[PDB]
Parts: sequence; structure tokens; C-alpha cells
Amino acid sequence: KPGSMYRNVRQRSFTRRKYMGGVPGSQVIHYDMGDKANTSFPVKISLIVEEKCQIRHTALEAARITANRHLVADTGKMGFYMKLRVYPHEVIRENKSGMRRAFGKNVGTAARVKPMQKIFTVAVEKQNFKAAKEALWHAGQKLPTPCRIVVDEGAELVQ
Amino acid sequence: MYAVVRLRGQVNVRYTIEDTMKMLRLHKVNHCVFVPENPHYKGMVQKVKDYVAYGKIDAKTLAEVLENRGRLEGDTRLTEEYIRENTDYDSIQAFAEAVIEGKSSLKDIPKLKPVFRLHPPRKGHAGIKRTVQQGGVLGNHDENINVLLHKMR
Amino acid sequence: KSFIVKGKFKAGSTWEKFTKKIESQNEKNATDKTYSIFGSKHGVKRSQVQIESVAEE
Amino acid sequence: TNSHGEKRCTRYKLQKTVRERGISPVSRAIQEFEEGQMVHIDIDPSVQKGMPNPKFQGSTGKVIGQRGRSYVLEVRSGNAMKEVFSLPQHLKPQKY
RNA sequence: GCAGCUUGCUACCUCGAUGUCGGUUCUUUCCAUCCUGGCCGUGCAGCAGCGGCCAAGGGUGAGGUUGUUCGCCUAUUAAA
RNA sequence: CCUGGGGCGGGACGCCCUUGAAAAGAUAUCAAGGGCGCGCAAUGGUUGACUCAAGCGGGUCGGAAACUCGCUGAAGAGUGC
RNA sequence: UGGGGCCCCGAAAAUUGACGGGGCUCAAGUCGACCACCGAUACCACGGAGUACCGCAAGGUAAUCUCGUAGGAAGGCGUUG
RNA sequence: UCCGCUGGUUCCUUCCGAAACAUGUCGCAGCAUGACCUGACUUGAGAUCGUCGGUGGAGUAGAGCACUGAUUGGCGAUUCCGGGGAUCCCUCGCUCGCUUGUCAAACUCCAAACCCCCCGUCAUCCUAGAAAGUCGGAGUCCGGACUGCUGGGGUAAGCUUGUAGUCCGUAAGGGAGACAACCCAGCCCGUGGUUAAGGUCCCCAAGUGUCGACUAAGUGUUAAUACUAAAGGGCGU
RNA sequence: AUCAUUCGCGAGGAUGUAGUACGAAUGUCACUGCCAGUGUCGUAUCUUACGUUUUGAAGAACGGGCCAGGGAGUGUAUCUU
Repeated sequence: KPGSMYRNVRQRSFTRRKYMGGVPGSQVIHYDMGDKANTSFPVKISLIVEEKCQIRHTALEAARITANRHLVADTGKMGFYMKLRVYPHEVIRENKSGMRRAFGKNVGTAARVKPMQKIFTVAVEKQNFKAAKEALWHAGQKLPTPCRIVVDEGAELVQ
Repeated sequence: MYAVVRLRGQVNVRYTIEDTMKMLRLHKVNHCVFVPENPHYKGMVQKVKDYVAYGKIDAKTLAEVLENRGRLEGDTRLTEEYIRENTDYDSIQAFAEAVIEGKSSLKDIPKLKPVFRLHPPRKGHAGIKRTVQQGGVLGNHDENINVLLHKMR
Repeated sequence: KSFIVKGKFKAGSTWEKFTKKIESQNEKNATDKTYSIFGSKHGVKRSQVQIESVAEE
Repeated sequence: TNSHGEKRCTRYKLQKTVRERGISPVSRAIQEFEEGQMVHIDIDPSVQKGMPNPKFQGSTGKVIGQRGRSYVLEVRSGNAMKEVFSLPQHLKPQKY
């Protein structure tokens, strides 16, 4: 089931779970990675999508896994903080006869994100900026939208 | 004094915009009307901004338009003799200066038509798919409406 | 016949400053060449180029 | 399927603002209108009696008579003239 | 993402009929190349493999079951 | 009869509410959420008197499962479905 | 290091074929502007026809009259008696 | 015989000119009634397709978490209701708040632009007859398309089903290679001129036009359109 | 048109010449013996028949080989206008 299926935004939101039935649970477990308690990380980069798309929970989990692995390998287990800002709120449904009564059954969840919306934010120290940037590029390679990294804090600390 | 000259025809126009055109008496392309500067006419011109070119006309351009293209009932051409016999002004230039200054009115010419059916613009205009601010001809020409009126004589 | 044209232009999503040095006949010619150069180099229309100043250098 | 009741699609039509729910100001219920006066129809959801159809909410009617407590109004609906009966609790005078 | 060679979806053309599957005969085309030609890597000593690139000039057969397409099996074969 | 051919399935075949429906009105689909084919001499009318849910503190094997006191409480209750 | 323009790789289909074709490289492509010209039955002018309304008539007005399927209305042509 | 089903139905000009929609129907290839077209008459002074200002309706977009529900950590407490191995000797998930991070067709403390009723105003039409009324004759209830509404549904569809405007249907002529509906334009006949869209190297009327740059790939030489290949990468420029 | 002056980086623009010479046409005077029309062919532009079913017809949707003739809203009763 390719991500190109539930990728384009052509429809209203579908999120009120009390009027639907049986949504499969999301695959994404954690939303905060690295050192969750510390907030005094000087450099703070983020990954913003540049198109209006829907990102499935499996794509979110894949990007989170790759970014977390890269960050843990490079900066260490507590050398970074990672926050996945968006939750999969939209309910993705599928039409499983033909086209009679084609209103689909709920098959998953997705986050409906807007252009320039932050998806992941990574806070690190000065010397770990390139490792965080490389990991976040790897994470963006798993998403169904073109992405760009932006520096939120520490611009003068990097250059 | 707004000068409003229609540059786009009636096919594929909303009925509201076309009725605004009819109320301004602009039924055909290259037809021009002169209206006062009140907010009513301002709103009508803003409504029809996408099918006309408009601006502030000066007395010289008004005089030339009146002389070359003003008509009377029965399709008679305005003349200085008619102007002097039916108005207190000596010449068409003085009458147009009075009209621009606001101390006279085109309705002060008996049997004169409110529509001036101008020639097509010599050497073309800027184009009817873009506005003045985009390099086209549609919309607000300000005082440069007189240039288009001069080339449409 | 050298001019310095300072301004800012929209490069996609972000505005960018510039202080270009231009060889031209006069100041308005330099402004026209600035607009043409930025249209060529970035595909931006003259509404997307804001020439703050032109000064003989 | 969709019904054809009077209260069709009245969820927000027959709502009150947050800080006007409850007993409405009673002054609006004892206001008298003259013949030919123009009055708006702004239905009060708390007054469950005398209420015209919500289709005429937001319309200006002309008072043409009185039928007890209620007023008879000539109201334009598309191209027809309707006689709408309304208690003054749902009515409101036009200000000139 | 590509193709439209599987199956679906749809109902735009054809119901004053465009003869329906498979095989046979004959011609042609594509390359995403099975062999044949030229290359590169190799955890390539040689023999022989594995992976990839170019290349459509030629070849790509004979048989048992089954209407079969497909598939299974047999013995040849550079490959079938 | 409807029907993304027909059939099977179903009834969107009568009535009522929300969304769809694009802040007047109207608006389709085998569109989404659904409900109704009833119950009640009181579960009805009127008058009087009161104020609910839920928390906090006090009160005896009356246990953090009762009842009662005080404080908060525009309603988070109740109003048959 | 970031943000941009154009181009390249990614990029494989079946008769010989499609920027319309030829062809075109400081362009005959793209981007930002500009100049002149060509080019309708549009618009202007003249003449003419019909139409609508008015007018006893003569005639007057028409920028606000002149496309048209289903279809309505009016006036005419033709055949035989 | 009958059929709601198929085929045909013969001269000219002139004036006007639709609907492919709603409800009911053993209704769904039909019909009735209404909307829409046309003709005539009566009546006799207003009407509103447009503007501007004002009195009113907003609950859509957007925004937001104040309600209803979702939703992510950090921090502080519920000495409460509860998961773990006799003084319930001590471990602690939910629950309730202060901060972070996200949401909603069927949420709203907020809240547009359109739009709608009414009042005034200008504007247009109107005694050569407004609005209104009465009557005669119908056609029509297979529609389709483009541009928006992220319209709904759908993986999508030159798919299906809505809505506003405009078109084809019933629309010439000019231009896009051809093009029902894309651009100009609505078109009585003849002549002359100037333009619109689009184009100006040849085919083909007019530029081998000007200025400033880019492209080396024959990339491109393709307004819209379903007739135009993506993610990713490039010390190509 | 040509030329003069001026502006513009440039292609070109503006002013004057010039609303001039010309110009649809309307009259008039000479000259001429053809013209209109018809058949066929050529050059230039345009057009994929007709009727029908159709949202959409040049259709690879239906109908006609051709020509002549025949070939389709009529009467009674009743109602309305």
C-alpha cells in the first residue's frame, strides 16, 4: 500500500473518532527523544515540509526511527533532544462490489500538515549541529513530501 | 470626471457586471462615457474594472473627443455653431473646460447622446488580459487615460 | 559609467538584499539593467525586485 | 435520510450566544409596533412560542396588522410575499 | 515512480452484430537481453559462477498430459 | 420500483434531528451519524415552596458502599425514548 | 553554509513520425522589459435592406434593434377546383 | 388492435425564443402540475439587474482550545478509587492543576470576504405603459463542458454525484495544427479604414526587431484543457 | 511619404510639414466597343455531405445505387378560448 494513495489533500478532515468505527492504533510510540528533561540546548534545528500533504503514521515512525538511530549513534544517548510535533489525527480509510457504497473503512491514521509546518525539532549543542542536520536529512528522506531543515536557535552559534 | 471606455465584449461576462455595463451605457467595445466623481460611479467603475479602462480626463481631451466623436439625435455631428447656439460658451474647448471644472454638464447640450463611440486605438493598446499595473490596459489609468483617449479619436 | 544598485529581491520564499555593481549609461539605465539581470538570474518580475537606491560609484 | 421538519438545519439558527442564554430581557416582549413599520425577524430560541420559520430569520418584514399578542408581517422570500405571524419577542424595530 | 503486457474500477464508442478462447500459418515491432558480440565489478587463481552496463543483427527448437493461455515433466540445445 | 448493468445484499421506498451544504434560501449520491411506527390519569395543567450534577471538610463496626451538616457550584443535572 | 534561475542524471514499448513541419544555439529557446508592424463579419465611416415603437400622413427615433434548436406569433409564394 | 418503444411527416421570409430542473406518479425510455418560452388583453405608476451609506441575519473560510471530544512530554499534587511480593513495614499507572507540542464534518471564547431582507441614495428602465392580474399555444423533466468551491464519494478516472458563473446544446466569423463548449467576438447586405485575440526565420500577412542576462541539454521551440513524468541527487553552469 | 528639430542606450518616439497629398463614394467631361451572363480549367482563402438518434455525427452509429411518380394533422360529437 504505497504512501502515494493517502498523500494528496483533496478532502475535508476526518478526525471525530466517536462517529466512526474501529481505527487501527498508530505505530508511532514515542514523540520525545534524547534528553527530555534538559532544555538548555543552544542549537535547535527543525524539519519543515514545503508542500501540503498527509503523512501516515508508518512514515512518521520510519522517519523517527532513522533520526533517532542517527542521533543516538552520533551525539550519544542523551546528547540530543528530539520532538515529533504532529500527531496522526486524520483517519485514513479505504474502499475494500465495486463502487456501490464506496465510503471506505478506516485503515490507519495520518497527520495533515501545512506548508512550512514543523514536523521534527532537534535540539543539540554547538558541536553536534552537523550530525543533527545529517540525521534530519535522513529522516526527511522517509517522508512523502519535499522537506527543508531550518535553524531555529543557534544561528550565530553555527555561523 | 471619470472617463470610462469599454475594451472587452459581452461574451462570458457575469450578468451583474454586464448590467453594470448597461447602466453605464457601455454596451459595446470602444464605447466611452463620462461620469461624475461620486462614490456611486466610483463603485460602479470598480465593479466593471475588468472590462473597461478609466481615468481622469482633461479639458483638451474632452474637447477633442466631443468635437471628433460627439453625436446628436439623428446621428448628427456636434459643431461649434450648435455649441454656441445651445450653450453660453463660445467654443467646444471652453465648454469642455467648464465641464471639467464642474460648472457645466453634458446634459446641458440638447439631444446629445451620452455615449461616444470612439475609434479603435491606433497602434493598438496594451492588451485586455492584464491590468495597468501588470503592463496591460484594463483598470485604472489615472491621468494617463488621456493618452488612450487621444490615440482613440 | 559605473553604478551601485542597492535593494532587495524575493528569492523563492525569502527576500534577499543585494548591492550589485553595474556598468550602464545612466541611473535609469542601471535600474532597467538591474531589473533585467534579476529577471534573468532568478526569473522574478520587476514587481518582485525592490531597488532601494542607485548611486554613481 | 434527511427529513423535512420545520427545525431542519437549525442548530446554529436557533442558538443563543453564550452570555445571553436563559431568560431574555423582558422589555422586548411588550414593545408595540405601528402599521407599516419595518421590523427585523431575529428569532429568540428561548421563546418557544410565536416563532416564525427559521427561513425568515434575518429578514425585514412590514407590519400589516395584529392578531392579538402577535404581529402580522409582510416578508419577502425570494419573489413571494408571505404573511408571517410573530410575537414581539422575536421582532425588533428597524432604525433609520 | 514507469509500463499498461494480470485482475479490478468506470460506462465514453459499438446491440438495423466490429464473429467470441486456444492452436496453426505468415509478417512485423519493443527491450525491461535467455543465448550469441563488447565491457565493468567480484567475497573474479583457472574452470565456472554471481551482479551490473551497452547492444534487438541473428537465434530462441523437438516431445508426453491438458482445449488450454498458464503451468508441470522429458531429452537435446549456445539458449531452448 | 430504486440500483455505478441486472441479480444477491439492502431500502437512502413514509416521518424526525446533526453533518455533507460553500456564514440568506435551495441543493444530489446504495453520502456520514442516526432515530421513529411508542410510553405516560401522570411521567399531564395550574399555584406555592425549593434547587440540581460533582467535589472539599465534619459526623458512631451507619467503612473510603447509605443518611445528615457546612462550603463551592449558570447547570458540568433533570426535562420519558 | 543557506536561499535562488536554467540545465543534467533519475527517464524502458511496441508500423516510420511528430515543437503543426522545415529547421533553429549572443536563437527562430527561456526569463525581465520595450519598440514597430501584420491580423476579424469586432469598432469607426458611407450607402442599402428589414425590424420595433411613435406619427392622420409626410416621416421621426434606435449606443440602449438585426445569432439561433424545441417552440410560439405575423405576413407571403405555389398546386387543383 | 394496442405500445410510454423505432422510423418518417413535403414551400418562403419576418418577430421573439427555451428547458434538459422541483414534487407526485407500479414512477425511472412516460405523464401531470410548477419554473422557464411565446401571443393577446386588462390595469395605470412605479420597478430594481448595478453602485454607495446605514439598520439587521450571520457561524462558512481563517483562527483558537473557552464547551464537547481527541492529543505530546516536563513539573507539582490528589496522604483518595488502583499495577507489584499482620504494623497494609516502603516501591507507584491513571486522576486533578502549571507549563510544552498537536487536532476536529458531525467542537467554538472568536471571526472575515461573498451573500440575503429592509431603508435612503445615485444609476437604469418606465404613460411609445412599471409592478400586478387574466386568458390562448407550447416545448421540457437522457444533458454535457470550462473556471472556482481543498465541493461529497473514490487509489484514481475524458469516473460518479452537487453548487455559483458562463458557455456548447442552439453560436457564425477571426485565432490556437486540427479542437461542441479554450482566447477575441456574439453575426442583416456591400465598400473603405483601424483594431481584438494571436502572431511577425520559411511554410504564412508582418521583425533573421531592440536592450539585459540564462541555457549546450535539439533541453526547449506545449495559455487553459487530462493532450505536459516524480522522489532523490549534481565540485553542470 | 519625404525632409527639419528634439528625446531615447537602442529598436524607435514626439513636434512641424499635415489633418496636407490621398481616400469609400458622389457628380461631371472625354475616350472606348465591349460588358453582364453561361460552361470548363487554373491560382488564393474557407469548408470532413445530407436527414436522423444523440450531451456530443465526417464518423469505424442508423437511412438512401440512381431517376420519375405516389407518400403523412383528417371528419363527427362534445368542452374551452
